[PDB]
Amino acid sequence: MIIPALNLIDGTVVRLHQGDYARQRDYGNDPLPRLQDYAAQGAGVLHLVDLTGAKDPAKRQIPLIKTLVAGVNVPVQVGGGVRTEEDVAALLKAGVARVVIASTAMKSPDVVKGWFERFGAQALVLALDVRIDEHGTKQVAVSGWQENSGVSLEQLVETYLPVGLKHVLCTDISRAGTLAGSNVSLYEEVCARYPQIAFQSSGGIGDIDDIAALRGTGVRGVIVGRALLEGKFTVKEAIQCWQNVK
Ligand SMILES: NC(=O)c1ncn([C@@H]2O[C@H](COP(=O)(O)O)[C@@H](O)[C@H]2O)c1/N=C/N[C@@H]1O[C@H](COP(=O)(O)O)[C@@H](O)[C@H]1O
Repeated sequence: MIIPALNLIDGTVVRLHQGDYARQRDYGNDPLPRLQDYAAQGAGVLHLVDLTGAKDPAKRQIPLIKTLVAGVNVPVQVGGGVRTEEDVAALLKAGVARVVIASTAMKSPDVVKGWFERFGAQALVLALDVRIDEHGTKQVAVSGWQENSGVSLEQLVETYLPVGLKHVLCTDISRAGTLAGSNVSLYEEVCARYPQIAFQSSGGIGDIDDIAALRGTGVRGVIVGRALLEGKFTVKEAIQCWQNVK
């Protein structure tokens, strides 16, 4: 499924080049109508990142997120700055379908295993956003991608598989926000290694052909952010492409 994404800094829709907070482009302070148009084009799930919160969990945009989730009638997943079990509970209570977590899942595995026990694996998406080095190590980034964690994608997948891990969002950070194309080889590999996980591809989609290029990877979701903000194609066109390649 196509998963349109919005990223938010202090109420403003933005695109960050490779997630670099010093490299923003602005797309207005009206995310709700934007999402509603996505949903009207047929979007089945929507993705929101609270970039203000990912950088400083003290400054999460909790009121805005609540308004956006309540303002559409399709499932919304939300990430950025979640740190506690109470954070997760509050998002789910406000109608969020799935809570997307990266930092704390790397930093405090015993704690997050407890979250899996309380909320169930259907309610949690593990974000494993990676900088892939020259040797091929898929190093997971945390703290709004500002920190390189020293831990691989695969180590973290194996950490949570025994407590029922089912949803993983995997961004190739080098592609994020660049329109350069998504990392097809990355998803081919990880999807095959972990057929029991529903992977969401993320970062780099630049045109309809880039979506089509993912058809054989086995990913269950295709996140698209920048290309939709720039109008490279419509959500309806993206959905048509994915329906068809499947
Ligand atoms: N610096 C960052 O940009 C960043 N930092 C954290 N995140 C997300 O925050 C959440 C993790 O937050 P913590 O739990 O670590 O606080 C996860 O959702 C991470 O992906 C970040 N993700 C931002 N944007 C994503 O980048 C991709 C861009 O796609 P494109 O436009 O089509 O090219 C899409 O998946 C966008 O949603």
